[PDB]
Parts: sequence; structure tokens; C-alpha cells
Amino acid sequence: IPDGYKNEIDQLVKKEFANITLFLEEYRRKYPRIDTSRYIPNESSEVSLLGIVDSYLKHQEIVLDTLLPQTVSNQWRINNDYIRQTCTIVEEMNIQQRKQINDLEIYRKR
Amino acid sequence: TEVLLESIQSKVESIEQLQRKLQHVQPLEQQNNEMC
Repeated sequence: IPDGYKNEIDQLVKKEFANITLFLEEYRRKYPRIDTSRYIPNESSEVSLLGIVDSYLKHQEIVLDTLLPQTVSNQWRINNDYIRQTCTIVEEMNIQQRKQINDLEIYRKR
Repeated sequence: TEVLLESIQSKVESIEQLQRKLQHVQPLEQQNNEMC
């Protein structure tokens, strides 16, 4: 009985039981360390010149040189093909485990 | 600051054009993200 004998035996087993890094782990408490929230805002009228040039121009020039297209979609789709080779390998192992698992149960059945 | 206002305008308009054209591979991203 998948509802009586298991419940019965469980009670009999129950009755016999009645008889018988520092920085990382601390951050886990649930707060990430704040980063530099400075570069994005700034102010023309406001304080500090370096922020204008020591924050925005050079990074924007590096951005415009970095922000690209020369290769475009070819570099992306080349990596997409690699992901498909990686995926099929896992499912082949899913099969190999599936066959040997059923094979062991098959021997028990006899 | 005005020089940068020129750059922010010229560079960001090019970045917005580059970004919208690229679209984060948004179809290739979904292709890549749904696979992974």
C-alpha cells in the first residue's frame, strides 16, 4: 500500500527513534559594497573639473573606439555556434546515464 | 564642459546609432541566452 503499510512501518521506525572569506561571508548578510556613483552625473556649474575630463571625455573617446561593429554580428554568431557544440555534449551524457540506469534496473527485475 | 557637450552629443548620437543598429544582437542575444 502506497498509503497504509508505509504509514504503518514509518510509525514503527519512529518508535525506535523515540527510544534512541571574511569580507565575502560578511557581505552575504545581504549588502553589496557601493561603487563609484560619480562619473554619470557631474555638473557644469558644480565643483570639480577633473570629473569633466578626469571622468567623461577620455572614457567617451575610449567608448566610441570600443563601441563597435567592424566585425559586427560575425563575432557573435561564431560564439553562438560554439554554444551548440557545448549543449549537445551534455544531452549525449544524459542518454548514456539513462541507458546504464535502466540497464541496472533491468538486471534487478529478473 | 561645452567641448564635452559637443562630444556627448556627437559621440552619444553615434553610440545610440551603433547600439540600435547592433541591438545587443537582441535576436542573437535571445538565441544565445535561450541556449545558455
